[PDB]
Amino acid sequence: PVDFNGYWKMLSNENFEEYLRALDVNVALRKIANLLKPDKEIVQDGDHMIIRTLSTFRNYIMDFQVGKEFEEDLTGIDDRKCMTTVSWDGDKLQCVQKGEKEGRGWTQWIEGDELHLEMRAEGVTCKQVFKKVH
Repeated sequence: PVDFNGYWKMLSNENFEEYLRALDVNVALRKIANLLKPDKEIVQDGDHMIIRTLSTFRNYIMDFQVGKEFEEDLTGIDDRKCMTTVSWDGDKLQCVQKGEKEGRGWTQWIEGDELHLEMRAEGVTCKQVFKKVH
């Protein structure tokens, strides 16, 4: 298999400031948030997946369940609740952030050694290419 379990370093980061502006978060958040770049790390035992991100600035840790509906509560980032479903179309991953907005949701996929993810929010598609450093 492809076993998502990996170490993904951040190479790029596009339209990330407008993405925070689009989600209407605070100015102090965007001041600190830009100069930073979090290193992602994926862990998956089987039908349980834990998405670990490690920054000394507010740990962004998420847990998930594949094929089973997910719910989420945020109080530090654009404090919204959405209904999210993580599934496997084929050999990729997708998430439908079912809530407000016209364009909410992320798209995942693997291009061998690099991720080609896309993140939208109110119509602003930002992208972040990572480099699997396994």
